[PDB]
Amino acid sequence: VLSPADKTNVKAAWGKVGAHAGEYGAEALERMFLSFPTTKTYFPHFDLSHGSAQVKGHGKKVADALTNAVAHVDDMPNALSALSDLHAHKLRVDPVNFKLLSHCLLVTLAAHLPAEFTPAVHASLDKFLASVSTVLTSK
Amino acid sequence: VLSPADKTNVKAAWGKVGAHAGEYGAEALERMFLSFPTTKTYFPHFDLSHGSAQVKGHGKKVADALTNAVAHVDDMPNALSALSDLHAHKLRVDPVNFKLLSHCLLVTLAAHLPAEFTPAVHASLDKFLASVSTVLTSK
Amino acid sequence: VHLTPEEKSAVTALWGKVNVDEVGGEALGRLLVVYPWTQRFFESFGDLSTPDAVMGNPKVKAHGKKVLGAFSDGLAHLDNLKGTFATLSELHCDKLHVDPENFRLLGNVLVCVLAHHFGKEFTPPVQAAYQKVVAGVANALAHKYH
Amino acid sequence: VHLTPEEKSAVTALWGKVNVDEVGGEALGRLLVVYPWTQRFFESFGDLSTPDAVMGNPKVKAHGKKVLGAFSDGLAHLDNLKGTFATLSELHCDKLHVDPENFRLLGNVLVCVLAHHFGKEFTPPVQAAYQKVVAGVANALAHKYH
Ligand code: HEM
Ligand code: HEM
Ligand code: HEM
Ligand code: HEM
Repeated sequence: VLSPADKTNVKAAWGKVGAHAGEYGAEALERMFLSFPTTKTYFPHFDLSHGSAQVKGHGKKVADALTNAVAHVDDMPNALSALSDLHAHKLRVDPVNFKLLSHCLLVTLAAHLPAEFTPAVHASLDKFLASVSTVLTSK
Repeated sequence: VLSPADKTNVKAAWGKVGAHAGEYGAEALERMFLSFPTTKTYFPHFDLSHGSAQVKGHGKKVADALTNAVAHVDDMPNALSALSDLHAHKLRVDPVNFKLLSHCLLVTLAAHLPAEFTPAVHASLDKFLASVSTVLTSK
Repeated sequence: VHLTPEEKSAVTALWGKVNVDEVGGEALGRLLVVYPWTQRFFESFGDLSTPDAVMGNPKVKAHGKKVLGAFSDGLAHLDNLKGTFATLSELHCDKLHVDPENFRLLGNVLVCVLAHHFGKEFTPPVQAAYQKVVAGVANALAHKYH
Repeated sequence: VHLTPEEKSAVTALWGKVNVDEVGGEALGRLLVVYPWTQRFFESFGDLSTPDAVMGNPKVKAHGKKVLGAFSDGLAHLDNLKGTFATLSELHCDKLHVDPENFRLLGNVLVCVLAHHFGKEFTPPVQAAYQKVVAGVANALAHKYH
């Protein structure tokens, strides 16, 4: 489970992201599409080029999901229930790909929050994204 | 989560393993040690040769853990709490290795229960062992 | 992928007894049932809504035949799996974009099918040899990612 | 592991700016802190009980210097990683029995350290080039398993 220190760390790192949440989610998706091209196939109706309004809009959706998970960290299976259905049933997302996006979210936070991305907060964020990934693959 | 059908399938497959549970756990461990030699390093104080009394005794321990999980399938985190602490904190078991032993447990069941190991029951067993592995890696 | 002669012996002797019209379809079907995200690559096969629908689907059996033939091809060329699987690697990696973790999964599912079909004869040493084989195949199929 | 010249360019230019006395130690420490099962292989290093204790451990810094040196080695022989890493593969696979998934993890942790240290400069294209690199290194270090 996420410890009290993990929940504190995650909350604090997210607090520093501020209104950049949407932009950082877009950047994480771009990092994943470029670094792990196999993931691109899940978005054939997207233009994945840099500056894509569709990647921008989706990055905000993703960030908002993660923020809802942070806000309901003690109740994530419930909070993310509908997204778990979507990702397993309709989209059939390979579980490997949650590891790839989680890593790209970490890289994005590290590139943008030098003071906050300490080894401890990096550990807490990895456990948080792993927890989100476990829920999203639960169905 | 495990569906009602998954719970039924796992229950029934376990029912047919019967008093061979301890033996099958020992065989799964042997299959793992031979197939995935990296796992051997977790048991330096064990003789891992065929017919080892120590592999036999540990297979029963493992089978009893899985039977407790089957019996408390709706409460696995609590039922397996003490074992989750043991595996993450003291033993520091690499999470990859739970995948390897789960596979070997499936192979052992398939080799012994030809009538019960249908594609559906195979799917349910894989989900059950994945759920056990998630708990055992949760700390 | 170095099999000892004892490993080679264990592998080839069991393989001669495999029903090559059926086992590849059994493995592909189980892959689709156990790991349902793989159904994303096989939407053209039609009804996959239930395990029975999957295992009795004629497209599944027919395509599984070709899959097993590639395993059979690899078993003949253990010393050059890279070469044997180059064409399939381009297909699966550059064209299909299948994550290579799923090559490992199919190999493990094949191993479960062999265990199911051969029982006690699928001894732990025989398994350990087959694990070297399905690892070698997955690695060669993934070479266009490496 | 074929990098395009633009990929090679992005990789080499950033790497020249890397503090080679520090970055390998940052990466190894984070590995031990983020993936604590890896501490199994480093019990001789002493106090690993807290993140501060790990990051400040002199043996962590010292050993990470050698690890980074091997990465630097691989960056020089990108088109022959298997040969460069043969001895380390023997060590990590035959002697240490480290599961190769942890080679992937250390490579991803290194990438996180580079992002942390270079910020904006660690662009998504630069990352994608580094991912090809750390993937190639892990695959070469795992060759003794393949
Ligand atoms: C951190 C983990 C993830 C989160 C929080 C997340 C979040 C979301 C959300 C909130 C939506 C709904 C968008 C909407 O309603 O308009 C969505 C849709 C979607 N997700 Fe994810 N996701 C995650 C992981 C992934 C991964 C790893 C993949 C594939 C590689 C993926 C592929 C998709 C696709 C294809 C859609 C449908 C997009 C569309 O058609 O507009 N997701 N995701
Ligand atoms: C299906 C998943 C697993 C189950 C149900 C399980 C169960 C158990 C149980 C019940 C014990 C306690 C034995 C006792 O009290 O004497 C134990 C100990 C242990 N487990 Fe597991 N385990 C699992 C996975 C693993 C894996 C994957 C590894 C390593 C590859 C591992 C390594 C160990 C070790 C080294 C011990 C201590 C053995 C000793 O020193 O006597 N376990 N496990
Ligand atoms: C060891 C693993 C695998 C082997 C040996 C294998 C073998 C084959 C073979 C022999 C073909 C026929 C190619 C032809 O028509 O010439 C094929 C096609 C195909 N494979 Fe696999 N395969 C493997 C894994 C996978 C996995 C895991 C997936 C997806 C989850 C996948 C998706 C496909 C698809 C979609 C096709 C049809 C491609 C087309 O006709 O355009 N393969 N594979
Ligand atoms: C990309 C991945 C890795 C690289 C490039 C790397 C590099 C190195 C290097 C250069 C050495 C020094 C060998 C010598 O003294 O000649 C070493 C030693 C060692 N590595 Fe790694 N390493 C990697 C991954 C890992 C991982 C993931 C683990 C465990 C979690 C590990 C465990 C060890 C241990 C225990 C030693 C000391 C061996 C001894 O002195 O006997 N390595 N590694």
